[PDB]
Order: sequence, then structure tokens, then C-alpha cells
Amino acid sequence: QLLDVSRQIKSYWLTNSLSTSFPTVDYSEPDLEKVKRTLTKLQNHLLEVSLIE
Amino acid sequence: FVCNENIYMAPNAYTLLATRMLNATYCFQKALTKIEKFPQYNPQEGYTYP
Repeated sequence: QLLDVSRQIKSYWLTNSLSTSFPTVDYSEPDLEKVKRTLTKLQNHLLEVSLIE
Repeated sequence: FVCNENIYMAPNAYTLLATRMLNATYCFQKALTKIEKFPQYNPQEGYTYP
């Protein structure tokens, strides 16, 4: 019975929503300007473009 | 005691009731000793019977 109680206590401690974070494994870089350029490049396929005005 | 051409001891109440109690006890101890070894306890799964 004591072991049941101690287990319950552990579970309770682990049930508490105190994590307040995420695992976050990041560090692969966006290189956005490349995505812009590939977007435009695709969107203007076979299209003669001109300058803004 | 004499009955149907038979002689008997007709014993003392204490020995009768005592022996009865002793039988009952023995049954209890045997049944409990058989059961006590069997059940399994895992603390997350509970009490299990195989």
C-alpha cells in the first residue's frame, strides 16, 4: 500500500503542468531570400517581366 | 455410551469443541498458505493473477 501511495505521488508530480518549454531542436537555417527568389522564379515561368512603375 | 450393541466414549465438551476449532484453523492456515505464494504484485499494473 505504501508503494501505491509513493507511485501516486510521483505521478502527481509528473502530471503537474510546469514544463513551460518545448524540446526545440532547431538550427537549420531559413535562408529566406532564397525562398523568395525560387518563389518568384517559379511564378514567372515562361513570362517576360518588366521593371516596376 | 451404549447404543445399538455398541460402546462409545461420550467425551468432554471441551475436547470436542476444541478439536472442532482446531480443524477449522487448519483449513484456514492451509488455504491461506496456498494463496499467499500465488498472487503477483506489480506497483503500476496492480495485483495480478498469472
